[PDB]
Amino acid sequence: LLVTKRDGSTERINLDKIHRVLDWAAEGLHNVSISQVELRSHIQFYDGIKTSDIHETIIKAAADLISRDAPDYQYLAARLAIFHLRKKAYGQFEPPALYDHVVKMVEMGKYDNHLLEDYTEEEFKQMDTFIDHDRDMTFSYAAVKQLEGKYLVQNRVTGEIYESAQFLYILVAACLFSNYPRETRLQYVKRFYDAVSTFKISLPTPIMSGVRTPTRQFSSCVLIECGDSLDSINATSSAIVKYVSQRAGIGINAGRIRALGSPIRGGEAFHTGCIPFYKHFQTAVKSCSQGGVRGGAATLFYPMWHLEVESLLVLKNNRGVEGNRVRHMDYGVQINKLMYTRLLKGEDITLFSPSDVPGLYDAFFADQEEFERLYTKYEKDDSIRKQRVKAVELFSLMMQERASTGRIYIQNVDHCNTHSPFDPAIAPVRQSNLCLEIALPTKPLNDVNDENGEIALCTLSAFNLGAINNLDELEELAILAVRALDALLDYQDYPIPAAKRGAMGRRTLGIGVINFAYYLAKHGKRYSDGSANNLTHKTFEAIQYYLLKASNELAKEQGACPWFNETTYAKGILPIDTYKKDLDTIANEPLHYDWEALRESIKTHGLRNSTLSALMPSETSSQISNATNGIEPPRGYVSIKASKDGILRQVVPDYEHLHDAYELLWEMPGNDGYLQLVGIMQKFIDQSISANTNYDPSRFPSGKVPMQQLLKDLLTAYKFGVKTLYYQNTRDG
Amino acid sequence: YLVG
Amino acid sequence: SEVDTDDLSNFQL
Ligand SMILES: Cc1cn([C@H]2C[C@H](O)[C@@H](COP(=O)(O)OP(=O)(O)OP(=O)(O)O)O2)c(=O)[nH]c1=O
Repeated sequence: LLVTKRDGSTERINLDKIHRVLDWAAEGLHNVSISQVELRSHIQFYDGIKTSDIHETIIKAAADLISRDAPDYQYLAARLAIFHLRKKAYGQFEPPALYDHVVKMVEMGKYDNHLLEDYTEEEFKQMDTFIDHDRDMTFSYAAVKQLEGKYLVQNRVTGEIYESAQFLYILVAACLFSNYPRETRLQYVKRFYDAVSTFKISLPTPIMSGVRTPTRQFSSCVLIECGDSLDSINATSSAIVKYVSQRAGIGINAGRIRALGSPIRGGEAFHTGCIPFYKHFQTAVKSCSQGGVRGGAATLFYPMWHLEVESLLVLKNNRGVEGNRVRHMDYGVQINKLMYTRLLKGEDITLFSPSDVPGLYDAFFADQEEFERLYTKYEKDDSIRKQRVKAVELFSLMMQERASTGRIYIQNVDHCNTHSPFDPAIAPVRQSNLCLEIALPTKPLNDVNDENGEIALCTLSAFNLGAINNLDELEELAILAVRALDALLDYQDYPIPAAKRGAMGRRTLGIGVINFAYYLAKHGKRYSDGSANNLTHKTFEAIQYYLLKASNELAKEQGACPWFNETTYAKGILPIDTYKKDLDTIANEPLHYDWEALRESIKTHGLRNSTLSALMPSETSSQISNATNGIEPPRGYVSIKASKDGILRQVVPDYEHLHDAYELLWEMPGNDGYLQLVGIMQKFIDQSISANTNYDPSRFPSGKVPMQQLLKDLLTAYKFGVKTLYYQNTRDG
Repeated sequence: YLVG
Repeated sequence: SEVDTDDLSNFQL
């Protein structure tokens, strides 16, 4: 009795239609009860009930029963939501024909017109045959919510949703491979499509939500290195404002800015401090947020020997004068072998202003021998202004602040340049990005449009380790992944000249993995005992091998990147030749691939891309594919997330058979197991990893994490060649 | 190949 | 915040 439709015209309720819909959705699921759902939603029905509401109600009801004991509610809820969205976009369950759709969308100005220019009507007709609209039924409720929330093309004001998952995927493919010769184009299109729609390859949000639409902005994070000059500060700041406006995460290197008290122009003026400028970089970053809060994240880097280091370290400590506080930015302290050595011998650390010690800053990253040489020399030189601190106090203060906030990050510069793809003398890595996984070379700007500056970019993607059956499937995946990302660099726009320079010069990529924990659980391994060490060595060998292979093949076809000659790769040096030698004591897995045959091929034909792998965290991307986040172990068997439409629940993949194989985050006794796996991964990764450190106060006497243990874990990490250190989770149930 |  | 240098000293970077 009495329902109202979308035109707002009354029809009577037919309660068996609803039933059928539910009945259909439940197909193949175990432990879901249609009755249960009917009961909980029928009671909320009323005369004059809009149809849309009817769907919302059953969806929610189904969704509210998601649990560890009945995980298939995830799919029952999802399908019902897929169905609803189908009707919401097309007016019927059946999606229109690709061509008609594109045409309409192009006319409405939601899709790029170039699509109709690049592909013929017949071509679209061919693509349509690839599409399998039934793949939409494999999504999990949490995934569908992400899709509906930030991927699908819609009108945010009105709430109209214009497309469905499969069209997204096929058109993303079409755009990325649109310049390919007609004799291969569509073969790639299909292959890519299959890879991404069956969750083998995962793509970042910017790409998924934008590629196929009129926009050209697709980079998520940027790296800017700032010079020690008002001209360069200004330029830097300008760049940041440009990039944060396009929702990009920023990574700033402000280590060269001189110290407070330092002489300016002669003796005519004395420097004011770095603080004042850091505050100015903060305002730049938050320039396009609501008030000065929402969005725009940045991570600032500085050497640990900077003269102002003690004032920089406590920039987040809430308890202090506003004047000496830059609270809304994360910081990365740069450390090298010498610094740790001073700590172990219990000696002192000498702090200097970059300006007063010629050649020290450069040596710090590029040559440890020379760094040491100059560092000692300047220590004695009495003319140099300097200040001594106990190694132990400095380290303690940093760890303290790291522990308190969890946002004081570490970057081992020496490791970053001794075991990298680049030659430190020509292009050293001197900073990282927001989430500490990118390591690329940068050169400071002297103006926003300065053509000789360099700004690195994050071009990302990831392999789903839960979706491949054997490591030899990576060969194909690598081919698609490297090829679509390489084409994207030539497709997207570059606001600042310096960002285009690096992008075209070196064509750098950052491909990592998702579902690592689940993958280990399937193989019956755990993080903390070292049982996964040899499997992880074997897995990451394959990944890096096939990525390098794919880039090399592309190089033959389209030519190596212009600045390929600055890489170590160009001099016949591979990741297996420069890794930290202590790794040999924690893993004996042998190399299964022909690295020598590849060594030659790279030397001869070069690489299309200078960097290929990087292990980034991934919240959104993992949800769509119902997977565990990046390499991290899951916090619990059910994840909870709040939304306007209700509480979102997502159950770990294959809980039903693997609940006992999983090792949850706080089940680990310590950080050793994880830290070793991280180090083993770094042997083959071209760039860096977003490694975390986790501590549970309940396992310590009096609920207080010992300083002895924080330094212990810090040194361990360095010993196994870890390049960077991200969050520090300190559990508080 | 390798640029030239 | 208690730190022992000796226990670290023997560590091999
Ligand atoms: C001019 C000026 C610079 N600075 C800082 C900003 C930069 O860190 C640094 C240099 O910026 P600039 O003085 O703009 O650059 P410079 O190349 O002229 O350096 P110098 O005077 O030694 O030849 O000094 C101040 O703190 N206050 C000032 O009044």
